[PDB]
Amino acid sequence: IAKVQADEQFGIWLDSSSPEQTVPYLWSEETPATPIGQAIHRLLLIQAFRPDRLLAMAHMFVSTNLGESFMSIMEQPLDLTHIVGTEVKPNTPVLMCSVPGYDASGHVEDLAAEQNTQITSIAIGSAEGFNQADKAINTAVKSGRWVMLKNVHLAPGWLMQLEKKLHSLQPHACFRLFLTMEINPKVPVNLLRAGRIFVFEPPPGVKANMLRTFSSIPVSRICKSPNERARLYFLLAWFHAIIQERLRYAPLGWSKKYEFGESDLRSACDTVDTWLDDTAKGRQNISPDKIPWSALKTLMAQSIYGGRVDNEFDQRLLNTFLERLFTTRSFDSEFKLACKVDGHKDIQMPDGIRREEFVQWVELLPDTQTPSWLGLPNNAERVLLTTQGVDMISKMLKMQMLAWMRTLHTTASNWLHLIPQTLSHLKRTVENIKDPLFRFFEREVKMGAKLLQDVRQDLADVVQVCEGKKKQTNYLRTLINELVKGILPRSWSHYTVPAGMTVIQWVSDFSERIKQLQNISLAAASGGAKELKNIHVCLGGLFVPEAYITATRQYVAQANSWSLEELCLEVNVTTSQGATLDACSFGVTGLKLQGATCNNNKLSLSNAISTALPLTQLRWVKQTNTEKKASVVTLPVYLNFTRADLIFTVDFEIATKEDPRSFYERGVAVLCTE
Amino acid sequence: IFTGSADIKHLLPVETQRFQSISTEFLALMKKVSKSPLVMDVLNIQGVQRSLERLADLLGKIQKALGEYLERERSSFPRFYFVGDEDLLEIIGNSKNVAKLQKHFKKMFAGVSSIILNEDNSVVLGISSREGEEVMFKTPVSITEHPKINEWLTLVEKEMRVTLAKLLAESVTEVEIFGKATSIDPNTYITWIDKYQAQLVVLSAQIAWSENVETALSSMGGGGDAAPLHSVLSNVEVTLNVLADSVLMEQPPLRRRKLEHLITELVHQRDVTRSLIKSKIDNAKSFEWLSQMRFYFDPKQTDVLQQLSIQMANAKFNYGFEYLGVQDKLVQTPLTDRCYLTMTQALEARLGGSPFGPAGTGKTESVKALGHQLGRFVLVFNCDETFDFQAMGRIFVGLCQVGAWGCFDEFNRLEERMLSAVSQQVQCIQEALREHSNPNYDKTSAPITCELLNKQVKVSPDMAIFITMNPGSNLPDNLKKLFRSLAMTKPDRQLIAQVMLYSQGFRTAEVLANKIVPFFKLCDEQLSSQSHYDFGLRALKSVLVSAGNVKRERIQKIKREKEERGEAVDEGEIAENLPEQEILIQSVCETMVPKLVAEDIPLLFSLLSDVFPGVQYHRGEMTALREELKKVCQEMYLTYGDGEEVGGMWVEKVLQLYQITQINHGLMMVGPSGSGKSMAWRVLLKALERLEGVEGVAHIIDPKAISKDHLYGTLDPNTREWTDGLFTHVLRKIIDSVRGELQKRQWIVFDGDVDPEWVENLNSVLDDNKLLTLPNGERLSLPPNVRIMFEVQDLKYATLATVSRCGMVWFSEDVLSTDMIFNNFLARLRSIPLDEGEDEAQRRRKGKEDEGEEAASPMLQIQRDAATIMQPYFTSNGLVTKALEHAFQLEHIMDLTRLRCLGSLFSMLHQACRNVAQYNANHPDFPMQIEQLERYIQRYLVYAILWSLSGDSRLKMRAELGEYIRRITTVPLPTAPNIPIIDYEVSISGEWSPWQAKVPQIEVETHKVAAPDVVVPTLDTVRHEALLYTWLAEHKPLVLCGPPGSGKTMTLFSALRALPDMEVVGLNFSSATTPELLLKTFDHYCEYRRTPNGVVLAPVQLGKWLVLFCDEINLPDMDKYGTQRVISFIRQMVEHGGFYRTSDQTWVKLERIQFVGACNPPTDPGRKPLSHRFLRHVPVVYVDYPGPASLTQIYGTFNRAMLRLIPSLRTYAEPLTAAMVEFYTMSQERFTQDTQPHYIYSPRE
Ligand SMILES: Nc1ncnc2c1ncn2[C@@H]1O[C@H](COP(=O)(O)OP(=O)(O)OP(=O)(O)O)[C@@H](O)[C@H]1O
Ligand SMILES: Nc1ncnc2c1ncn2[C@@H]1O[C@H](COP(=O)(O)OP(=O)(O)O)[C@@H](O)[C@H]1O
Ligand SMILES: Nc1ncnc2c1ncn2[C@@H]1O[C@H](COP(=O)(O)OP(=O)(O)O)[C@@H](O)[C@H]1O
Ligand SMILES: [Mg+2]
Ligand SMILES: [Mg+2]
Repeated sequence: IAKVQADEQFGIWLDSSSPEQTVPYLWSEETPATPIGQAIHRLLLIQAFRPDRLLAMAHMFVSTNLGESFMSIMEQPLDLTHIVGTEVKPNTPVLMCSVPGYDASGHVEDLAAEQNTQITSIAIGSAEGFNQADKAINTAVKSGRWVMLKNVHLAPGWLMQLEKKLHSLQPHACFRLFLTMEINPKVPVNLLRAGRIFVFEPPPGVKANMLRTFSSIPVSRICKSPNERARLYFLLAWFHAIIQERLRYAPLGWSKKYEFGESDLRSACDTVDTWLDDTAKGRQNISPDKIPWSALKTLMAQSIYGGRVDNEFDQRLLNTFLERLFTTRSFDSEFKLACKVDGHKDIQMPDGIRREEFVQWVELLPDTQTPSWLGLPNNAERVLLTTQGVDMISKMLKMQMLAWMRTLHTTASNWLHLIPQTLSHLKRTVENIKDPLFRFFEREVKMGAKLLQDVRQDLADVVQVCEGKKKQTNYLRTLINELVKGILPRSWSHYTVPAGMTVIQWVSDFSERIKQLQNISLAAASGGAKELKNIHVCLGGLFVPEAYITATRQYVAQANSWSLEELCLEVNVTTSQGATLDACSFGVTGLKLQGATCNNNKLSLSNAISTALPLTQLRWVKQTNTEKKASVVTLPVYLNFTRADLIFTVDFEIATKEDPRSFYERGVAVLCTE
Repeated sequence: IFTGSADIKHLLPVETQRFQSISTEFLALMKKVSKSPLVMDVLNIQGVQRSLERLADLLGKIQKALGEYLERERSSFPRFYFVGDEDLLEIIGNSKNVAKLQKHFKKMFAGVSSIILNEDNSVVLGISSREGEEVMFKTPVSITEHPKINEWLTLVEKEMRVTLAKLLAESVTEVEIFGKATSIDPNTYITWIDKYQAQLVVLSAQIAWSENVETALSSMGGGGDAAPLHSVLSNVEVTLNVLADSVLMEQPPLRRRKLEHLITELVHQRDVTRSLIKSKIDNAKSFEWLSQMRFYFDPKQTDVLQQLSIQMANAKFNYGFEYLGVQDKLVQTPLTDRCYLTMTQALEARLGGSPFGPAGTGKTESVKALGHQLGRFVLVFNCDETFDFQAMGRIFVGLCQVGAWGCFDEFNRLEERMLSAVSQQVQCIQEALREHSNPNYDKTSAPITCELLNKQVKVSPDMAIFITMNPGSNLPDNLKKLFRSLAMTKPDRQLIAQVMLYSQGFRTAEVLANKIVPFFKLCDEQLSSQSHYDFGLRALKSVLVSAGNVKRERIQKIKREKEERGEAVDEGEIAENLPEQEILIQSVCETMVPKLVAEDIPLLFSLLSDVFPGVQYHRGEMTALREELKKVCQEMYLTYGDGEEVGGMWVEKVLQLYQITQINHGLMMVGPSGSGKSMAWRVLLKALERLEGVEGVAHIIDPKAISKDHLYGTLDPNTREWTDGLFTHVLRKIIDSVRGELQKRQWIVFDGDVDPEWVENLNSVLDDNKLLTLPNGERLSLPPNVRIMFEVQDLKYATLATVSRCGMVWFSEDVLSTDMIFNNFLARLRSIPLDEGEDEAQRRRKGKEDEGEEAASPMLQIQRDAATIMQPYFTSNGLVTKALEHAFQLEHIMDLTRLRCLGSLFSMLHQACRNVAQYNANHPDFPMQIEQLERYIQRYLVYAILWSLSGDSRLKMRAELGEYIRRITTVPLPTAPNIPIIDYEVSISGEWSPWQAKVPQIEVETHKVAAPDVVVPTLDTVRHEALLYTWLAEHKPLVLCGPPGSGKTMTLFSALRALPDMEVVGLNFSSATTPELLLKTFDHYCEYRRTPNGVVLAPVQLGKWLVLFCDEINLPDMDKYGTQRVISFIRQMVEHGGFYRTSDQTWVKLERIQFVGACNPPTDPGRKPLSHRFLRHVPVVYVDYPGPASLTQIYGTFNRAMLRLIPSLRTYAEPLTAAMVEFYTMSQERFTQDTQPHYIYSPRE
């Protein structure tokens, strides 16, 4: 901490693109540390300072320990020849697992072609398929023939029988079995244990995605008249690549990882073919105006791709892509597929009108893809990298788990000391019962106190059993296993929490929530009912924040005698500390803005990870039939950073000249908690 | 098979003769074996084995031949694949008895439920639907010229399609001249609507609108003016105005549903036309128009099936012309527009549709609506536990052959193996369907076949399969590449309600919908979570329909009131001067208030006044039924109140129950224990009997006291004989009406918890079908007067299927105030004598007023005096109420209920009055006067409150309740400084007397010093013997609980043996205990005497009563849904005073039977806590360990008896006993059960 203030050149390293390459010396030690010690110390420094570059520091730490070229052989493409001809027993099935949506049979086909060894390929999933597979295997055992069995993941039982058969065989040296498949938990463990597993992931990259798409589509199908079909297919392939790559950066890109696969690609291609044939009537060329852009946009937004989209905002984002790409302006020579790649360069549409020119253009894409290609902000890569670093640390920690009574006892004692003791229930008064805010806060404090007593009793009993003074009941053993292994107990899950959340984070947030509830209860006791309206409550702290929004609406409707269905929410962000609250305004704290900054209640795009709103004020005003302005954008307010729970949709106004389409594409949203 | 049909022999002449020959030989062998039934004689029969192998071979062959014939019949008319083997046999065999086919038409067809036959049943004149709607055939089919079921049934189907096509053609002809007009006459429009079928009217409106829009766009493409679309929209507006004016009036239900369908369709048509006008669509080929469902009608086509084409986007279909009857039109919300677009796109590419989303969004409903819009037979497969797997391959074969759609309800809830099998079948079928899409495939000859049931089945191009999913999981891996998925995340409830209210005549439908939808959201959120709370879209639809009905009833009421006087009536004028919000709020409250718990009613009203401001609910009173309820409550000693008055909530609950009986045929009372459910429905039944003049009979049928087989009946696996179960026997007895049972109101109350085992067969009964199916095959139709009722405690183990199928009234425990229970006790004491047995019991029924019989017995006079004395203590702010409220704060070994304490207190006050009677009978010269009676009654009241409220607790907490009583009471108490008031007793004299005066220091002899039949009297012993005598003189199922070895069974035996009239039958219970044990005890120690009133179970020993000691009530194990079966049996047989037999199925009334039992604390391992419904009747006594002083006294007596043998050592009797007691206490406070489970140290040690 002292060295942080004493270094003036810290900013140039902290904001550097690759800080992990040159980590300045910031540790105090008695003797000059060895290079491995320097590597581990710099790894800790990067983890604390720039967690996004944790993977990059990790690679050099591995290079320092195990040699630079330790990870080099992974980067090179897999060589089937030596691995199949040698170091694989003929009775060991080669399990070619692949991520769903990507095949791996072509690699083996090329291997067999190069090795000039004849091979048969068999589909799996039908009875005659099983019979043909058995016959081909039996023929191959006595003839040294290679056998493919495609999509064996569909029949786990037949997989168990096939593994049992392969155990009791006398295979010929030239014989080899190739089981291509997809990642699926239904497959037997015995087959995986007795085979040389190979994982074939699709190579990331928009360019790689469009090369895969263009190779999948036959050249004859694209070459069909009119020649506008080639450009339509290129637009469709670009759109598919954009959404498939955007799936990776989740939940910023897509609110959840949808299954945008090859089936949607084929359906979209069929739709384009049918509608272009209908409109063209066989003419060699058609004007871009005459192309049914509206039909393609509607079908690709509602049925082909939007069928799997459930969230409304994801549907809006898909609509933005489809309206930006599929338009008559796309055939112009200066059409920009992506804007603001690095702030200056913009990707332009190739001028060619033939499939070969489109393939030549896509092969010429620079191998410097950034999230700005997808419309995402440039810091999305940093978020993904830091998420991967956290996951990698968690993975190694689970690895290192393979005596504990004292550790569990002291952890539980610290937790009990940290967690507050009691919650006082709100007193029911005949005057207070009519207040909707009082009713909501009463429900909150009652259920929170129930949870608090439950958790405290469980923790105290855990402390006692860790002292060897109480018996272990079934609930107790289950809870002890959950706490030891780190999984959040199912009993302490009466309110929504982010998925994959460790117990310690849950305890911290639980203590924060009970502190907030203690403050609310004290204020309610002191003021009765007036103070509950003028309290600044964090929407993240509340267990059911949508119930809080409903309570605010009910209170505004009752106080002003307006009907509840004639109220709309207006959001004003005030930076002043302790700003005055109107009779129909409620303070909100803790709201975090993602991908934008709000100044004078007016959004502006920013590259920061997140921006904290000082004091959000929710006002309920009478509904007005005035049309929404063109500079007004609707932002979701997700409960947590997973963007899996929607609570309410606020409205905000755009600053200067900023396109709301960019706001939709950048994933701008409000989070109750960070 | 060959005896249950008459035509079966004709169809299979070789087979029937073959079986007949087999049957003759088999009957000969049966007679031969009957002559010599001995096994050795059986094995010595000459060549029996060869003939038997021949019989087995031949029987298998004919069974196979029969299967082959059934398969041929199914393949020759595809729709038989939808109906089972036995029903197939019934249809094929009852050719002459055509009237027996009417009950299977609802499975083969969609809306066809019957066939209109000729006078002699030889010509099928037409088709009748489920609603009574009929279609008349253009060319009726003749059974005479086509005797085979196959041919004439196929001709029925074909010519039904033909007549529907012709009807639609002429309907379009009429609706064209309807459309080309600026003003339509309502009379001719209503004539057109009535004269044609609902489906056909809807299709005609759709065709007319589509052709008008097409012509308008075609003219616009050449002209460039928007006038034609404006004209079309104006015509639609005029038609909607006419329809609203018509639906505001009074219409028959069929015409009313047709009007509703037409309004729902024309609203969507108007919305589409407005969108087209706003978008400025000029050419007819624009996708802004092509995206909508368009209908093209060409009567010039020779084939009727190809006459009509339905096209939207790229996909184009042909109307299947399946006759659907009066289905439920869907609103066509934009979410359903997305559904239609996605599903038609999927079918155009030959992919099945798989909508997914949360329940209630309208997935399967939207799929069914899409199928009905194309006129395709659509089946919905409920994927719940009511899953018919074995016949589903046949169903898929039928779908392939006939061209009917098939939709699953929730495909994920299938078990893994069923899921995999159905997935494989669906994958094969979908691959066969996709094979239709190959451009290179020849269309002239397209024999597309699919592998199903190990055979090739032709797959019709028109058939499709939909798999409805629900995340939280996803489609199976093999079906992921063949199905187009759609997200049904949220229906647009606002437009749902707006359109449906506009169809009900509500002028201000938009505001009402925008209010009602968020109100239902608030009801779902704010209100406490309950299992029976239904706030989905279906409940909203039902509420809106009820609101429309209420508005029409108000309009009719106003019209009749005006016609009674001398003013004219205008329907529009009345409708305009009518508050719609009040009608809607009344409908919502009537539908939803009874289902709510007590605390949620103020929440409902707060939310409802918030959303609907300034409007109020006026309760609809029923003055006649109100007076009848008051009279009946007065008759049987109940407290009656109106509105806010005491008892008003209970009467409101009874009125709600009456409304539910009027509306629904099945209903539930889901109030907690001791809430007044039984009394509520009893008083309602008797009030209805006294008002309507129809005698009411109730059949309380406990569902868990007997097994499911004993309840529904079981069929013999060998002889195929059918035995009627209890419920089935009751229903059959009502249906037969040998004694005019159809003229009487039958209420089948179950009075037991509901779990998804014995309610599975009741699901068909609770449906709208009102039919009961049996394993034998008989179908029992529920009579209109039969009302299935459930009187349960909670709904913790009840499926949503049975809850949603029946109305419900929630009887919150706040309904039964303690004041009315006190009033009931006081009235019963003041009227019903206790010394009476069989006499003075029916005479109460004989006496409407009981005039002249006031001083019938001195018992009545003394209990009236006693009640007058104790009246100032049973008021609202009385001693007993405050004591009960305080004791609720106190903790008890068993969970505490108000009515348990109140019943115990009432029983001991009854014993007090009986003691007064005994003293009066023993003192004829000086009877007890008012002053002494008052002293004794007050003292015994304090004693009884103390022993009833704290009788379940331990010692120092009993003293706590005693000191509470002392500081709250005014009656004088014992003046001793430091003694518990529970230690004191009340003698016949007013003053108290310590229990120690009745604890003699007896001297046991040398022998039997530790014999089991030795009870040294102690304080606890004498108190408990007195309490046992008090609670056995009332003949209650008394229960004693305490730590093992405390002395429960011993003190019970000692108290019971003092009465030489009861013999104890010790019964030891455990986890394997069943009511069968009680049945064996009954048929061993008792007999079923056939009293003319009814079958009576009485002990063999006349004059002596029977007590059944149940040693461990708790040990009988809770089922997987709780509620121990033997406990429920005991509850039924102590509350209703009888039980139902398992052989005769008749009511058996007990006589001279008691059910005194013992227990252990529920905190001990393996002690299942008792249900409140059983604990309510039974008093509970805490028999704790004797403690130091009692142990010293008893075992000092025992040691003196010991050392009397050795005269020298008798001087050490008391030191030795003191040593024993101290060592025992130290051991007991040292080895706690926490260290080891076997460290219990009872006085048995
Ligand atoms: N309206 C009333 N006025 C006075 N006393 C009443 C009233 N309703 C019920 N009681 C008394 O309270 C008792 C409880 O009512 P009831 O027997 O109908 O309850 P229940 O709901 O069937 O009970 P459980 O669910 O525990 O089996 C009645 O037996 C009667 O003594
Ligand atoms: N668009 C709609 N118009 C009218 N009613 C609807 C609509 N969507 C759903 N509903 C109602 O909601 C209920 C949903 O039931 P159902 O569709 O059978 O189950 P699920 O919604 O789980 O598929 C239906 O009873 C239906 O009446
Ligand atoms: N006041 C008493 N008079 C006589 N025996 C007593 C007394 N108090 C306790 N006991 C002894 O305590 C024992 C009680 O055991 P018991 O009631 O049979 O246990 P459980 O109720 O579990 O069957 C008896 O064996 C009896 O000898
Ligand atoms: Mg459903
Ligand atoms: Mg009852």
